[PDB]
Amino acid sequence: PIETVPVKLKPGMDGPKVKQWPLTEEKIKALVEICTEMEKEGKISKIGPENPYNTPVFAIKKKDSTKWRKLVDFRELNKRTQDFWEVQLGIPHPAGLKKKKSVTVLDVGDAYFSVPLDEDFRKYTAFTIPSINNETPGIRYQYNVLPQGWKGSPAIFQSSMTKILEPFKKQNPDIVIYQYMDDLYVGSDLEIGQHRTKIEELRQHLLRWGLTPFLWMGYELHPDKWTVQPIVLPEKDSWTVNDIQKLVGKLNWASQIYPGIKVRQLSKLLRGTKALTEVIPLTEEAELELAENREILKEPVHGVYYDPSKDLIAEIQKQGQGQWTYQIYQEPFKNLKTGKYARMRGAHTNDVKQLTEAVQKITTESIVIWGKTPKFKLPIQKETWETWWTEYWQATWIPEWEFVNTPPLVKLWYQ
Amino acid sequence: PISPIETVPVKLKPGMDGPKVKQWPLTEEKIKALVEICTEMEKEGKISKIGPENPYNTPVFAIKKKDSTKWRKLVDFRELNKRTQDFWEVQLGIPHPAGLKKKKSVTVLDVGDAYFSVPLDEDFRKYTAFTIPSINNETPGIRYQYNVLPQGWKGSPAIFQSSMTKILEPFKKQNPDIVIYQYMDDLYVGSDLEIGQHRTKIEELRQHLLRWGLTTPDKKHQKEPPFLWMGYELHPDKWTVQPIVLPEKDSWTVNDIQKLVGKLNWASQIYPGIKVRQLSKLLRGTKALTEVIPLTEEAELELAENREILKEPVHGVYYDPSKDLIAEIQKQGQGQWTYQIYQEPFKNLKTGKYARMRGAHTNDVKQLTEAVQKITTESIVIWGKTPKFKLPIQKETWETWWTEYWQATWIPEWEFVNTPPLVKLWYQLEKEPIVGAETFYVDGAANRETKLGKAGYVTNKGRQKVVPLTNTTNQKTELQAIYLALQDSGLEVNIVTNSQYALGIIQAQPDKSESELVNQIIEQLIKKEKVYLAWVPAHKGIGGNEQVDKLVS
DNA sequence: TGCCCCCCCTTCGGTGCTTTGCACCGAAGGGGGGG
Ligand SMILES: Nc1nc(=O)n([C@@H]2CS[C@H](COP(=O)(O)OP(=O)(O)OP(=O)(O)O)O2)cc1F
Ligand SMILES: OC[C@H]1O[C@@](CO)(O[C@H]2O[C@H](CO)[C@@H](O)[C@H](O)[C@H]2O)[C@@H](O)[C@@H]1O
Ligand SMILES: [Ca+2]
Ligand SMILES: [N+]
Repeated sequence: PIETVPVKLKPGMDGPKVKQWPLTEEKIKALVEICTEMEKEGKISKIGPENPYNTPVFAIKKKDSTKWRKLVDFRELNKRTQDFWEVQLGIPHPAGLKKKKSVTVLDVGDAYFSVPLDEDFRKYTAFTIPSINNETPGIRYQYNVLPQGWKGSPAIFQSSMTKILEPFKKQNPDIVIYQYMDDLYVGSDLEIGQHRTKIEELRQHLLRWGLTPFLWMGYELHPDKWTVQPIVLPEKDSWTVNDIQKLVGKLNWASQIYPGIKVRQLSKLLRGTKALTEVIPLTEEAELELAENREILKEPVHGVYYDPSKDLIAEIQKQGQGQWTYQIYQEPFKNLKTGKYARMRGAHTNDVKQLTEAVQKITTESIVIWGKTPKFKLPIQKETWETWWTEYWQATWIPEWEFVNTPPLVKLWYQ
Repeated sequence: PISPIETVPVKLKPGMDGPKVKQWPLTEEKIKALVEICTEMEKEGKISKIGPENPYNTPVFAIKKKDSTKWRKLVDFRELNKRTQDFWEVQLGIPHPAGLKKKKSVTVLDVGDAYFSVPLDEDFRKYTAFTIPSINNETPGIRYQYNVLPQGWKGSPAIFQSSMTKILEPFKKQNPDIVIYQYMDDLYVGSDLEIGQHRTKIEELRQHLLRWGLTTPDKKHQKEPPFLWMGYELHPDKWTVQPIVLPEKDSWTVNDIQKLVGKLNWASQIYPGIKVRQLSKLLRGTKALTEVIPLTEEAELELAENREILKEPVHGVYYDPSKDLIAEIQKQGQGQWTYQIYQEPFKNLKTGKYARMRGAHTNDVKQLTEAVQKITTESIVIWGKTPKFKLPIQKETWETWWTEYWQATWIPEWEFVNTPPLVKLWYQLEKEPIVGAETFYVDGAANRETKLGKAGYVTNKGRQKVVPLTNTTNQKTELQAIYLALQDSGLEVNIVTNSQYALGIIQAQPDKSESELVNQIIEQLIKKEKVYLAWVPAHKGIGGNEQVDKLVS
């Protein structure tokens, strides 16, 4: 006897019509078992071809987890679904979450299955389960309850969510709790033992409502230890023509970010037509120019701030040897954060797994810092990414992405 | 008494009305054979006659069955299809015999009058109206509306196909020991049961279908191999495609070559080594479908090589899940690649080919990677897993490529097979400037209006060159400047350009290009022993860059 | 002079940085195949 919250699509927008991609035998078997159990429990019901919508579905295993977990790629539906901030159901984002010494991420999406979904909106959740060798045509379903991975699920469930958290929040006023998609982010400045203890309390606190993929898992973050990667100029005692050419190139590029950078005095050193390996000494004027440029790169960029109404963009460069650099911004050359990753899973053997890890890491940081996930510019060929990325995806959400091919003419973020 | 097959709700697109297309003139031979078929549907109840209150109509025609003495009724619902809602097709792919496991007993059925045994939506039948001339338009004639799925309506395939699955669902769940491959009305059913039990379950299935109004005539009931299915022939231990007819015409039109290349592709799924590069190359061009094309010396040999492959009958084997999948790739030249998939040596599950040329400039390694990606996805579709790869590329070559390339790339678990021609990188760019090698500052520029330009260089030893160029572009002159420096330098050279364009191309170590010039640059790069390319910004007063920029500008 | 699905090869127009030329990619029309 729970009334359904009516949901609309953005005016002038149809529903998602995204084709189902092929699934490995292990993923189909998992889905067929998961859907058989969801159909018995009424969480999903079969449909036919008269429903013109469709969203891709597959399955993942979270880190250090041996059990499958259904994942629907609701990216297309989420972009077409009415923004609930206009409905005032938006979840505010706490600026103090990134400052906590520890942050645990709990998968609470399971609770969304208790809330029914608006009848008129269920047709938009249609998905199709394929079969190996196309033995059986696609078997289509749709959701009757709040589906995991849909941006409307946490929004509608928030009214129920806040009540469940009421007693724990009042007993622990210094703990930060943020809800994003199927995940709950819980941060504290406590000691790890006390922190993990409080997290266990919140779990059992949830089962108190549970009796009235699973919840037992949690992942630890430490945002207070997150660092950035600035643009750096090498320190040499002797410079070759080539070195100064690279430096002038890099500085000339960097001037789009720091408008005070000059290269006039350094360029004049390349006045002749010299061999690239010729060592040339720095003039008195060029010595001060370099030092002053280093000074400029030390201070922050002027007029760079986070605008809550603009999308986040993330660019990633493969630097080689397991090193990966990234920048996050809303306006070009106004980076809100720059970073570097190294020695991730896959390092020195698998580019795609490493990049998959990088995208997950950057998204997780964006959620903690701004409550948004960025749109990624990926340094990979579309076909290469689409063939493998699902083998390494371990998150319950999926960010937007596009594919780029930018030869590194200037090693700008990594020497 | 049959079980009524629940109707599928169907609607027209909002604000759109039924079709009104009338009928085009029909030959008497066709007008006659039609009325006989319409009356049969009236008897069986497939069509109702009352149509005076119906303002709609859709043209009708007919064509024969594939090598059959029976005409086929078709309705041109193209107009109704536009005004009909959109459906989500449930047919996601085509089964392949290499994905089948061996079975002790097998059967193949066909449902008689598939579309006409499924009840159409009550409210939608009015728009399926159609008129047939009684006698050459002498009298008004018999109008009809469909009571079942008609042919020509875009919703017929998906609706019948979805209904076919809802009918089979209870039989499969109550009989897990059986496998049923459903493709439209075609039906494959196999089990390892004793033949007697198999015939029993088969008849139980025939009865189940007849219980929902679906007949399985004995004329289409295949009981003995070789079973004809999906265009193949299924034997107990091996499978094969149905014979391929290659046109041997001595005068080739554009459409002839199209049909030829089409059958060669279809044959490539089991016949290994098929090539279509030179034959398809004859098709490139805005020629009419009827224009005659003379086969090139290369195209004639390529056709001859393919003929030799098709002379011998080839068969594939079936899938054993207990064994790993092997995929082996060989380079065929000119961006062509064939492969074989197998579990035991020399017993192929299937074969295939990759010859896609994507990108203006590429190399064999990128293409081998693309071939691997094709085979991987194909393997997941047919078996749901990735095969282990045997590739004609050394671990060292691949390591050098993927670790240095600026794009993320990867290949699943694989091993080297020494089967020339091997894939390799044809040149390597230095990471540091070369000591004692001449430094060429290259540059080029072209006039946007006259399309005239200049390319040239100046070196640290005083060597200089400027060459005039006609009908060119900025980008072309930049490549030309680099080309000149390569021609005029010794075996080791430092080259400084400001062309991001040229550097992006060259730094990816292409070995093939659609650009004659780039190919010439590649030929030079292969001859060098050390080559260091560096980029500098323009108009910054840099070394020879300011000097070379004035010369060619 | 129909409908639905898969595949390869060529062409063509839209898109975005290599920029006003060139590279990429998806749609479409040709062919093969299935019902
Ligand atoms: N060319 C075709 N156009 C079609 O619309 N169909 C459709 C989709 S599959 C369905 C089958 O028709 P029905 O069973 O009468 O036709 P059939 O020849 O496959 O079978 P049969 O004569 O009933 O045994 O017709 C098939 C064609 F080959
Ligand atoms: O890799 C992108 C690829 O995915 C598809 C289909 O799965 O679309 C999905 O990914 C897009 C890129 O982020 C999203 O914009 C879209 O919403 C999502 O369905 C393809 O459209 C695309 O080629
Ligand atoms: Ca039939
Ligand atoms: N120039």
